[PDB]
Amino acid sequence: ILDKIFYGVLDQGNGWLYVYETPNQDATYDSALELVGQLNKVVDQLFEKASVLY
Amino acid sequence: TKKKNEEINKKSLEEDDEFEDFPIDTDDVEVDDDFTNELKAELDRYKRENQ
Amino acid sequence: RVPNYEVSEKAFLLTQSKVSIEQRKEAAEFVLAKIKEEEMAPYYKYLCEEYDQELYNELCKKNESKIKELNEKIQKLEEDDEGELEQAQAWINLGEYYAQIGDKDNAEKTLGKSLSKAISTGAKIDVMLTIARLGFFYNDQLYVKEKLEAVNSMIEKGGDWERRNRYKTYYGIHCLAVRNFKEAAKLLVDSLATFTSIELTSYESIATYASVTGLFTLERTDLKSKVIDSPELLSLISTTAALQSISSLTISLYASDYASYFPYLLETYANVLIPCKYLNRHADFFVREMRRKVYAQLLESYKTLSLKSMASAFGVSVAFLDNDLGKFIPNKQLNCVIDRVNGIVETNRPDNKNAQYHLLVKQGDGLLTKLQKYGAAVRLT
Amino acid sequence: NHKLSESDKKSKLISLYLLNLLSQNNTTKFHSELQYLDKHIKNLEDDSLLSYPIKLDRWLMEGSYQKAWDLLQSGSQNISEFDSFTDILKSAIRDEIAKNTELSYDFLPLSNIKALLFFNNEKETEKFALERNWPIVNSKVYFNNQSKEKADYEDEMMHEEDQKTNIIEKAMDYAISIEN
Amino acid sequence: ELMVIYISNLVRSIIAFDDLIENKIQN
Amino acid sequence: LHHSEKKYAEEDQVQELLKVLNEISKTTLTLDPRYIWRSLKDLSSLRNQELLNAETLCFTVNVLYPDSSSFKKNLLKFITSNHKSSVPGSAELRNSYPASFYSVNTEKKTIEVTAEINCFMHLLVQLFLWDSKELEQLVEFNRKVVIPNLLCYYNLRSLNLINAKLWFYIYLSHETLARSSEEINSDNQNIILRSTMMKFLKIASLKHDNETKAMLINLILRDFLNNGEVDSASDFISKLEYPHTDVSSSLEARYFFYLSKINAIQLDYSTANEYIIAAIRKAPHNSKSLGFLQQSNKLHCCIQLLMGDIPELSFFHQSNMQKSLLPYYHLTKAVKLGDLKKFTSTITKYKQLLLKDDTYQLCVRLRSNVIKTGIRIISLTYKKISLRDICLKLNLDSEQTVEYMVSRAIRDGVIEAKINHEDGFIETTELLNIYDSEDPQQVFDERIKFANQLHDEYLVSMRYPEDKKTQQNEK
Repeated sequence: ILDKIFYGVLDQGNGWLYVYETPNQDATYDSALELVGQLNKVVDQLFEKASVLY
Repeated sequence: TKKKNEEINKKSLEEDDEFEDFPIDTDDVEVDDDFTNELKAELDRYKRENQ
Repeated sequence: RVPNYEVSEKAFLLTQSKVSIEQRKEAAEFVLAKIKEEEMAPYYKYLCEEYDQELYNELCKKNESKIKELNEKIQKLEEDDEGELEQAQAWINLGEYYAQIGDKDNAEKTLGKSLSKAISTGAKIDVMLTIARLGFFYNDQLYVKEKLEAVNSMIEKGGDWERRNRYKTYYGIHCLAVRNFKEAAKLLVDSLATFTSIELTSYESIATYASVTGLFTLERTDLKSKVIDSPELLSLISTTAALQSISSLTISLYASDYASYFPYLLETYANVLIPCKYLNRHADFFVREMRRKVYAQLLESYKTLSLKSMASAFGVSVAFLDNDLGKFIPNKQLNCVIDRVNGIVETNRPDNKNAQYHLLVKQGDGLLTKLQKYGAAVRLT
Repeated sequence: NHKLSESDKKSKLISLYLLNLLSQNNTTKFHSELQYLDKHIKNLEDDSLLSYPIKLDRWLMEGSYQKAWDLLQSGSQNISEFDSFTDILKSAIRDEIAKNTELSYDFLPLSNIKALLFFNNEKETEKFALERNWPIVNSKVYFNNQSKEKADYEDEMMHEEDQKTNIIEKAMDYAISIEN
Repeated sequence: ELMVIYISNLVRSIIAFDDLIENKIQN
Repeated sequence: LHHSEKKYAEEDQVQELLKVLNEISKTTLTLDPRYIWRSLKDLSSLRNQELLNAETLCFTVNVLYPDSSSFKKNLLKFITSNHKSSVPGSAELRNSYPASFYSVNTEKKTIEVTAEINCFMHLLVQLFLWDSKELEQLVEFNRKVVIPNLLCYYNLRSLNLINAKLWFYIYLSHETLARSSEEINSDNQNIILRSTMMKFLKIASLKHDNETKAMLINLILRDFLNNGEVDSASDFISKLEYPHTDVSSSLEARYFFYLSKINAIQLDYSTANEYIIAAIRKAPHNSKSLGFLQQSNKLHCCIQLLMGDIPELSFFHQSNMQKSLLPYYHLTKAVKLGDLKKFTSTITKYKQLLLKDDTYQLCVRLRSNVIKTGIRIISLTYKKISLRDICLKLNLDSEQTVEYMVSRAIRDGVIEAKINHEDGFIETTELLNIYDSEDPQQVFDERIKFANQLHDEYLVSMRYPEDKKTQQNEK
């Protein structure tokens, strides 16, 4: 399971093996994290430039 | 010199500064868990093994 | 070159009373020889506090002799010619004595003089390394930090790979010394490829340290390869006890042999973490952090496990496991609960679109606050 | 300043006053009233009779109803005219607990209902259950009926569109902001 | 853009000041 | 020596005076006098110290005085009288010019150019009184004088901007006497202080002066707080009229602090969270406003713990405010570890310090919060747990007692559990996957609306100065 080659979970107390062939998590939400991620850097820069005015 | 009026006015509302009043008047806790773990491992072990 | 770092590394061990009293007194022999030989006398006075007048009479003599020699030599050098190269070379040599006796102050004066004078780019970088090395001797973080910034200005002008190896490792010790391991791992694994011992703790130390950091930082595949499929570590075998313990740990983590994990965890504490000056301070976080990583790993592959099963695998009693698990759970890395009456261990599974949702809002929340703070400021103008 | 502006009568009067506020279950005013009173009752009347409501607030905040209840009964030896708030304060305890026990479970036996709510008579228990709009049938409460019924009834009222929040409304409100 | 309009506005305070001195000569 | 320096000091004041006089007496250019007036106060308070403080005396002598001379004598009398050519009008260097005020025409009553100069004198005196630390007779005399002096006038908006400063010192001076020293008469004149603030407050709506109105509300609320009339404060703020428009962000921070304090004690912590965070932001973070900041940061922590949120341990450490927040640090941990007994000792030990700031009464409520938190730890760690095990864990006395803590707590949804009587254990019920549910929609909607409000504030502010600039001649 740990290498990931059928990537499922072993249910030990019910002694059954669950198999899920679902690929990695949705692309769309992950791409949002990257966009929001840049924006934090944009704002840090924006405040330093704005320090002169205050 | 403009901001200055305000700084003095705030201080006065506090009275002095408490800030300096206090010294004149007077999982970061977590123990190293290695020492306790050593004891735990050994007691379980003795029994397990000779069971 | 060698005494500069070796004196301090060896003396550390003696200091510690953490170590066994027996181990503490063996260290004493080695340390003691080098106090007298290298004449460490001003600093030694400091160091006696922390645990024959001749050493010091010797100091006065040596000092005076050496001083007197070089004095009038440098007074003769002034009457004479070349001030760029040859006087700068002598001024380096005054600093070399100052660094011998443990005054950081007096080395820093003379060695600055060299920089001032117009010198080779290669030569420049050299001199700045030595100044920063003096900080390691005491182990101060604030001094080290500021010196190594300058070194980067000259580093590409000289563009030598020779001294950039030295640079990588110096910054490595500064990082190791503090809690943060993320940065260290990245420089110190690289020093495996290329190491230079010059004013730097021997390669064998670097092998051991690279391995500790290794575990903490990289994820499964990558980390494993970096701390195992490395040719260098295999060629070097287990030549000292400390490098053995850490490697044993690495094997057991990777191999998912969880019986031997716990014995190996305890060995690494006694023989790796404490001999180390750097990880002395960080012993506490490190060893605890390993119990959490390993447990997470077992749980990841299992929908459910039994307490009795889990307990047995590690080699602790059932009660012990429970207690130690109840530390890890609210802190949150395990992502798990224990349904106690039944004795089963369930592992909450929100790894999906739900997961990605939760993370994404929090990150959004962080951007939202900053905008307000800045908004409000400008708005007053 | 003191010159005769406190008396034994003061102390008694404020206690009785605070007990009225606990009985109306207005914890909002009680804490404010305590601030106004504060300096006078710190050590210049102390806590002697005034102690009775102070203690009482503390155990019901913790939510140990066992302690609270015990204090009222034992209050018999303290009654001087305190009984006008004390009798009422039993009833208030019964409604707070009654609320709680719904969210926990649906089924309690007869005995357990009596014990939590502190009735001294089992028949009086079943009587209270009808008045609380709970049916106890064959020795088991069926909290299931009324609670669901109330939410369905609440659902019909008039305030009501923006409070409930419609997804349709979200687009309409967003647009007119822009275009203003 | 908030920032850009405010830089402009700060600049023009000085220009407004100097403006008076120029007009004095003109009169 | 003396003569020289006094004179020099005198000159400086006189320069400043004429400029602000010109501005007001040449049409309504309101902003310019106001900004100027604030800076002048600082400058004047800073001046006095050196160049001798008998700058005041000199200036009084050399005006067309009405009773400023009579006042000045009272001030010299408190601090021992002298005479060295201090007779009223011993200095004539006015010399019949309108500029420094035509001597003859003022006396006749064909002009009265004394008006704003008398107002200004009262300001200089007040200011000098508090700097110096002169009290008793003067404070009383001063309060007395100025109240009927203002009620003689029928103020202009510009003159009201100026008494917006005078009332803060009036308030503060009265307080200093009341605070030093026990009197029956202090108590009595507290009633009279309220009354007048309230009278002036009705007027300042009609006069359309946002500055004055704000100031008065700061004072009145602070008054309710000291005497502990929470009820009075709660009524007063709800006929809300406090503007954020013309007012300094210095004033905003004070206003929002009072809000926060009154909410704290009646158990409303939701509103108190937001107001408190704002006053932190709003406040100028400087060396001598540091007192304010300290008081506030002690409150902000209380508000959070009461809500049930746990403040960082990191925060207190890396701050330069470490030592003062030593008690605080102990509370934060004590709630975390869930130890009741330690909590009890900790507040007893710190009792004196906490009591001054009057956060003590909040701390007493923090006794419930310790216990409640311990019941969340147990639910998270162990999903299904026999009720027996909790009792041992929290040291609680019997099975019936823990029944009663969980039962009250899950009404508030802190623990978020349900007790299963039948089975004799407790089931956590929060089990996530609220994605599938309509819930994220709700969440995002609020964020979207909030952005829009920031846009309108941004758009609004930006354009306004350009408009003024563009109209004005500029190269």
